Amino acid sequence: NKSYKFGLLTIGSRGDVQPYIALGKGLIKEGHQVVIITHSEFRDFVESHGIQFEEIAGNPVELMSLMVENESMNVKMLREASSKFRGWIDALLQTSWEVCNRRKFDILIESPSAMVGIHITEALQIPYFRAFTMPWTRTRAYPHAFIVPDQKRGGNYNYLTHVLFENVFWKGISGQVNKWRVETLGLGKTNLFLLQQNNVPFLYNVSPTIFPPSIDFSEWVRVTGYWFLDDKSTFKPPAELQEFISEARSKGKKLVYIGFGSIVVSNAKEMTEALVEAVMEADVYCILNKGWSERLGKKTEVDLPRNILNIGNVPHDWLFPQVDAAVHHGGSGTTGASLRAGLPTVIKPFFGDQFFYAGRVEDIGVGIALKKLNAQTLADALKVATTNKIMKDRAGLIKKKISKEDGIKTAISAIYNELEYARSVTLSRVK
Amino acid sequence: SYKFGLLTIGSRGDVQPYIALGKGLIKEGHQVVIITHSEFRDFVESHGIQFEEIAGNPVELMSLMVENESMNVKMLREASSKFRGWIDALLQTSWEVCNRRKFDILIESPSAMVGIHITEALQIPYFRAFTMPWTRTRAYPHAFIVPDQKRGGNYNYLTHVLFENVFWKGISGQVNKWRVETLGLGKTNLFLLQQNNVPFLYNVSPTIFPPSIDFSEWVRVTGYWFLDDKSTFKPPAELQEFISEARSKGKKLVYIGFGSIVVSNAKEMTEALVEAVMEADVYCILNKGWSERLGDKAAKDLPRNILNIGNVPHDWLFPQVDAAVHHGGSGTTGASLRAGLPTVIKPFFGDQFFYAGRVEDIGVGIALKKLNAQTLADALKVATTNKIMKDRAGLIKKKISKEDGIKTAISAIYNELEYARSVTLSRVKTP
Ligand SMILES: O=c1ccn([C@@H]2O[C@H](COP(=O)(O)OP(=O)(O)O[C@H]3O[C@H](CO)[C@@H](O)[C@H](O)[C@H]3O)[C@@H](O)[C@H]2O)c(=O)[nH]1
Ligand SMILES: O=c1ccn([C@@H]2O[C@H](COP(=O)(O)OP(=O)(O)O[C@H]3O[C@H](CO)[C@@H](O)[C@H](O)[C@H]3O)[C@@H](O)[C@H]2O)c(=O)[nH]1
Repeated sequence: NKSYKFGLLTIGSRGDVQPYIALGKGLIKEGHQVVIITHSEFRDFVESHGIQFEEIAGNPVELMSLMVENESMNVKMLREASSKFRGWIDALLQTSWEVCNRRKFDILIESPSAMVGIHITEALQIPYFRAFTMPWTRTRAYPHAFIVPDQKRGGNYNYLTHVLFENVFWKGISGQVNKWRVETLGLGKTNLFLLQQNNVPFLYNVSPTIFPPSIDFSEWVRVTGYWFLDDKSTFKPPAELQEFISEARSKGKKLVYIGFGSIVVSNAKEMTEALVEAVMEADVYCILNKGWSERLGKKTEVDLPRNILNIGNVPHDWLFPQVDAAVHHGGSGTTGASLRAGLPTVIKPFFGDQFFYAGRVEDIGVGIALKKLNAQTLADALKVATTNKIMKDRAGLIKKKISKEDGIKTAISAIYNELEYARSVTLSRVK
Repeated sequence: SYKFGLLTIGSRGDVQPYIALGKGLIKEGHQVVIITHSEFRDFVESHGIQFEEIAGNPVELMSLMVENESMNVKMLREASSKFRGWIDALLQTSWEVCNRRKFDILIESPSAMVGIHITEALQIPYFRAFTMPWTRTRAYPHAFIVPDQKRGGNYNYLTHVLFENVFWKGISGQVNKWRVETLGLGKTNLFLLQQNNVPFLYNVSPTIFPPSIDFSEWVRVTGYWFLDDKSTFKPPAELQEFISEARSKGKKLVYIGFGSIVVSNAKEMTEALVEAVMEADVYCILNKGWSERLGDKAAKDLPRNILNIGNVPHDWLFPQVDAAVHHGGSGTTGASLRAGLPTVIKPFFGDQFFYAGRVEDIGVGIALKKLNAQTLADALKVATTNKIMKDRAGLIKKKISKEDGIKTAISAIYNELEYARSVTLSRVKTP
């Protein structure tokens, strides 16, 4: 409608930040001003795409670091973890308020894992939107992203996981948040009843093919489509990668990507050896994007054969159309990239919403959820994913449906259509 | 001579071990009352133990958790109100019993919630007893927060801290009202309760649940408390003929029974079991308890090699079969391990996931992730023919048979009694 200053706020990893870059670029092209508010590590990434950056604390790697490496006695580790956690929350609260209160955004869009947005927008009296890539609103259709059961349960169970999560999350931070609300933001104390979080317009930046809206979604909870960044333009592929791909094809071998993102594992070399053995057993060429290790870190430890190339990060929109299947961790964005390219997809989930997407790929018939990762289960899965016609057709159909979605345009329309509602929701919390 | 109150809520598996312990205490010259739901009166009294009724039967809550598609804001209000009424009835009935009976010592399953408060009001020694991981430790995750696959010790420890906080804060409003209005105490919180001080009896074998070096000296893994009903059981003719037929035909004989569960499609599950049993070419004693709603199909159709029987005492039946497939309930797992059976576990809820992993880890059985005709057929083949697994099951039988859980628990009670008194008094208001 007219030129607004957006603040787009998120914490987490690349997959929390990249969709906001895509949305930010789209908003800039609609005439608006955009600041992405996230961790220092992502400044160059954000600025390389023409978006303004502001730093906040709240980097979850800091918390993961204490769960892996702290090896003091039990109660000491717990005290040290609680204190680090409390200090990390405090820094997130204080840095996010300092940015927002200085910049005077017209509109704030936030991932709700960042916690601060509903309070900050109340203090500044501005429209507020949530956006996220995993189930996070009350519904019977899907369990909460962090409480996915081993196998599907009924709708009341799913609904109750959301109620439990919202209560655990709030009550875990409510002491610190209410102190900050009172001492710093100038507000009164709040609780779940006053926050009415389920009133806030919510943008699920995922395809409705994988995450269809549920019969019980509110009107302002919208599944927009993935917010794809499109980095194939400007990517200059290194020679080794081009030669490897051409060699696979010249030799008539199937070509697979394997990559589990960043993870910490018990035995790095054993995992690598099981992947190598699996790739040898299934007669395949493998583009490997290793990010596992015993400590946070330093990639390839053992002698890899001719049919395996350890490459860094390569933009998936360039690579995925050229391979026959992909094996990955089921991260929301990575799943979007494999589905967008019509790849049969093997997922080995490790944490959180990866379990959600692993089940969804199996349910939609486009891939296989690995329970156990070893040389045999992966070799079987690689055989099915590179030869099963039904699965390839289902992956093709999903590719077709995703190509007709335009998640960014849908999300921007949703913002314009919901702006006045979003303002009204904020103002209802003002006393 | 002491007057023991043994207090528990839940199902038969929560009550049966206390019967066994109660009989042992009576033979040591003590008095025993078991305090649980009306449904178990006949069971308790048939074994010569005194019974007192309390409310708090989790079946009442299961209704709302396990219905399909009712959940929404209004249903959640009705569910909260029902939950609050259920808690209140448990609180009031348990206080009425304990305050009238004046036990010298209370031993409680901590899922019952009330014991730590009641013993503080009456100033008596308090013990906990339970059959799944419930004390802070790095060695095991909390029973209700078992990860998909093993994580590190810091992760395990933190699941216990999270669980303790969630459980307490879920009930603390109502418990504190009752503490003040009814018990005559002040309000409390997790910090004041110091729950990890309380002497704790894990009534499970240390072969399946070995103590960790980080277990406090008052946390004891005693061995299972077995009831032993084989000598009174008169097998019906159909069962005898079936057992004799399996053996005369040289077929392996398996028990399959998942207890009481609510599933999405009852007939499909039954058909997958039938197909699996045919493929493995075994004879199956089936104890069906699954249905689409809590209303009763122990009935089902079945071929000659499958016999639907009711409940049969497992200490009679498990010695007569070659393997067992079950849900991994703590008591049922103890019965299959005690009998030296290779054990297939398909977990559904809670601590079943803990025991499923433990049987796989000690090499006596297989954990099913997915239950279908193929996974079960493969598992039934391994469980009835793998020599290594049968040997390992025999060795575990030997280790269990050398434990005397009852005698160990009674000694632990006498050895920790003064400490148990002291822990209660530290919570008590100094006059
Ligand atoms: O070599 C690479 C690696 C990644 N990507 C892209 O980068 C994004 C990664 O997204 P995602 O898989 O969502 O991010 P991760 O940071 O890898 O995953 C974490 O963050 C996600 C969003 O919070 C969660 O879904 C995951 O469970 C969590 O592990 C996607 O667009 C990928 O296609 C590439 O183009 N090339
Ligand atoms: O036909 C039968 C059925 C049961 N039993 C015995 O009854 C007890 C049942 O114990 P358990 O499996 O502990 O009880 P359930 O009530 O089936 O299981 C619930 O309660 C347990 C203890 O709280 C939890 O470990 C389980 O996860 C939960 O499902 C065991 O000793 C069995 O051997 C028999 O002898 N014959």
